[PDB]
Amino acid sequence: IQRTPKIQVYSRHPAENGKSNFLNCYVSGFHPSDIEVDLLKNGERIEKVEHSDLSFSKDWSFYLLYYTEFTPTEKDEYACRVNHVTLSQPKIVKWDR
Amino acid sequence: RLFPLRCLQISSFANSSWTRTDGLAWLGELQTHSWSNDSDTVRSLKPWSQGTFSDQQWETLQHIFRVYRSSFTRDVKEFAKMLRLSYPLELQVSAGCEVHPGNASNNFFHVAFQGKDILSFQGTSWEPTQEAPLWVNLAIQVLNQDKWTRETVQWLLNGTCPQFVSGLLESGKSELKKQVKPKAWLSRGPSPGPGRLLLVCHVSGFYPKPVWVKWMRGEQEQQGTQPGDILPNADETWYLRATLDVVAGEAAGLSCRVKHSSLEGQDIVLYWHHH
Amino acid sequence: NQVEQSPQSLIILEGKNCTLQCNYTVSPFSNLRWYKQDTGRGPVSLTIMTFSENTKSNGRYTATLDADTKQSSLHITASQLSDSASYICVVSDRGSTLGRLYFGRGTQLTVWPDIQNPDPAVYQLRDSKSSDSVCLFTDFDSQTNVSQSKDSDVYITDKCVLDMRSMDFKSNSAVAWSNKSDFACANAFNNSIIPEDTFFPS
Amino acid sequence: EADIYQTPRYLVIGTGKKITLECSQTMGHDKMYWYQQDPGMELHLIHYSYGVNSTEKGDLSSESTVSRIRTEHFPLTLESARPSHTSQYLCASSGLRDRGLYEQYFGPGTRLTVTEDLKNVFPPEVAVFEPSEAEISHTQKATLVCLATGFYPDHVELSWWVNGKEVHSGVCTDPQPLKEQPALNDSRYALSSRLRVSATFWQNPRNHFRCQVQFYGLSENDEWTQDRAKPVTQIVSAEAWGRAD
Ligand SMILES: CCCCCCCCCCCCCCCCCCCCCCCCCC(=O)N[C@@H](CO[C@H]1O[C@H](CO)[C@H](O)[C@H](O)[C@H]1O)[C@H](O)[C@H](O)CCCCCCCCCCCCCC
Ligand SMILES: *[C@H]1O[C@H](CO)[C@@H](O[C@@H]2O[C@H](CO)[C@@H](O)[C@H](O)[C@@H]2O)[C@H](O)[C@H]1NC(C)=O
Ligand SMILES: *[C@@H]1O[C@H](CO)[C@@H](O)[C@H](O)[C@H]1NC(C)=O
Ligand SMILES: [Mg+2]
Repeated sequence: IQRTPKIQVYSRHPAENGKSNFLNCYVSGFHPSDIEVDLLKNGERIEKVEHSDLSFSKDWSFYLLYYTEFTPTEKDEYACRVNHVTLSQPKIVKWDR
Repeated sequence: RLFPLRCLQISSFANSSWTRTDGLAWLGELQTHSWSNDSDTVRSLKPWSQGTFSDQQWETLQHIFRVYRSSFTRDVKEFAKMLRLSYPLELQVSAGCEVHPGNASNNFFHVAFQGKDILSFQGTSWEPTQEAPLWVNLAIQVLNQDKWTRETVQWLLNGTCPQFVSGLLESGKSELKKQVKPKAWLSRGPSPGPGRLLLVCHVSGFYPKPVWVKWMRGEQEQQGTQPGDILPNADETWYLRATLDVVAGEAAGLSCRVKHSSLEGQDIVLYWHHH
Repeated sequence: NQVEQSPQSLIILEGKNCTLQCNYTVSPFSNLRWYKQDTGRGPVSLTIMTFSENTKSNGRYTATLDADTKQSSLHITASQLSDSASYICVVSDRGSTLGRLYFGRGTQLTVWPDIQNPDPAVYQLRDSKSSDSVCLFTDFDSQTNVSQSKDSDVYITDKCVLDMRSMDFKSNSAVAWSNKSDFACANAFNNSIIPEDTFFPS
Repeated sequence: EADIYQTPRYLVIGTGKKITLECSQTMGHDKMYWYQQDPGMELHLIHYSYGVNSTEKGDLSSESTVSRIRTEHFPLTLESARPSHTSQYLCASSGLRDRGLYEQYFGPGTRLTVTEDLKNVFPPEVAVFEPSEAEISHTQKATLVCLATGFYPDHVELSWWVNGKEVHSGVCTDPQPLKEQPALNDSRYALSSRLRVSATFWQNPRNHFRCQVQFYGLSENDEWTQDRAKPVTQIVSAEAWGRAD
């Protein structure tokens, strides 16, 4: 354990209910590389998720982009869940409108 | 106006029996290659990932990377016995070059252990970093015994890399200087007050990475505007979130300004509140 | 094992050329070494070669290498008696000290004298300061083999070659003795394949 | 080869007792090795080292331990001697040589025999047997035969000395000493050698022939409680003068 993950959750396009979009989670500033990142819909793991190749920045800290295609609605809540050695428990960051 | 090739390696040793080595290559901001632990070869991510290099020349590198991976893994394991280092172990490599205008090119081969620089390849030989622990000396001693490897690293850094990047720079010309225009919208974040408002200017869909975004009242900048990290989209475009925590109310007469190269100085202006 | 040597053992006459083989599956490959090890001694280094080298010499020892077929051989020119040793093939996977050394099993080479004029004869030597012995089977060629004793009280030795350098003359000899006073040199090498025309003393 | 040492060259010790084999080197090579080799068999790596306080285990399993407290010393220890430790033990170093390659340097080796009791240790008796007359009138050559009998362990060096000078010509000694009683576990051994000189050289009364057997046995630190002389490391000789008639 050395560096704690920084998590940022955002959409590709401005969110419009009923209109297809992409949900992005960007986890960064972490070390070591062993990490678990999950995209949640209503608190449950989305299985159809793609991710970029684990990479690192100039300071050697790691970063990952997780993403999925999705259609946002009014009552569907979306989040990103990360477990990592630096965390006492998994960290959830909700997607804000 | 420059495009370094960065070959990046992540290697993880959980115990003496469990490891993985993955890698990737970036030409500037674009990822040109991928290399997973479970793959036989390095993967070409763009149609132009090979540059001007022939199939046989590419295969030569393929075999080199193949031998390098298995040999690295074992050398680290044996170093661990020698230097009495406890698992888990984290090793990273940043290697590559950049071709400069005219003639010159600088190159680099840096390695990190548990997140910190320990040694690099300088000229002909392995050199510890200034603040590396003493055990690093012991590894340098043994690494610097291997004449073939020291020469091979020289050949790759001084010869292969600069030749390669020259072929990539030519072969990806269009994709490298490509322009994609951004799209911007405003929103209202969680209230930091009362009676304070959190204003958010979103910019997404721009390429390439360099960009300028700031909140403004007329022609004056709002010192206090916190720009975010420039965030990756899946389609290799970028996203940004500039915030401003302002009292009231006024302003009101406040404007987010976006400057990109897309987009020939015809800035995207958005006024609060038009969202 | 990732290093195999052929043959396991071989027996040759002096003044002959012979070739010992070595095959390896070791990778990556840095260098291959040949060692001569005389029974009761440490291995002595004959040659070391890297992938870029196809031949190396050290006196009457010539090592060749073919990196494509991961194959080496040691050619011994004009074999002499002192070449009787174990020959060891060893490959290294690192150009540094951090790597493994892979040892072949070893090839045991025996070099016997090519006895030109054989006068095979058993003899009886008197004891210098004690009475009353030793039977000397001598001057046989390298075709004749000496079998050991069945009886516990009879002692038969293996054949041994002496080199009379000045006279340029080599000869095999084997020694039999016993405690029992009845013991006779005529029955000494009875369990061995003696030649027919073998001389006996009186 | 010449810059790596092992003491003692030969070692005999009782079962249960502690054993330490000395390996040293005057060079400053970090990388060092211990091998075990039973006669005829291959070289088994039992320990290796990258420098001081490095003591890694080799390919072959072993109850021996090593210590690397100095660059130049690599002592091997067996805390409790048992008969199965009877073998040859070879020390080695690695460092640069005539080219840009790191090569092995092997020490001379140590021969160890673990016996049940030290009362089993005996020095050789030596006799010289004088040439058969039938040989001299038939071949015109004379063979002198030397016999070393009743020794244990088989830690022996034989040489012929003609007129006070050691000779190698027309000489040969059995590679292996044989067992006098091939059924007993700590059987005594016998060894023979032949020295062959011309009929002329034998018949001269002035000529002196000595068969010498260097026996390796016990030392000052070994305990001895039996009435017979302590079988320490010693030379035993037999001699014969040239005879015309
Ligand atoms: C490098 C830039 C060139 C790239 C050009 C563009 C390519 C296209 C882009 C695709 C890139 C994909 C991402 C891959 C990123 C990985 C970058 C690493 C560069 C590859 C280095 C190649 C080294 C080749 C030498 C090698 O493999 N050595 C091997 C084999 O050598 C053996 O076999 C040889 C013949 O096969 C000889 O016989 C040799 O004497 C013997 O010892 C040797 O074993 C080396 O030690 C391996 C490691 C080398 C780097 C170690 C540096 C860090 C180590 C410090 C760790 C400290 C430990 C703390 C616990
Ligand atoms: C990543 O890739 C490594 C090299 O292929 C894997 O190591 C292999 O593991 C297998 C066991 O099935 C061995 O038989 C083989 O020799 C090699 O050691 C490694 O396991 C793999 N790691 C992950 C994350 O699966
Ligand atoms: C080492 O690796 C993994 C933990 O990542 C574990 O499942 C395995 O059992 C560990 N122990 C071993 C193989 O020694
Ligand atoms: Mg040193």
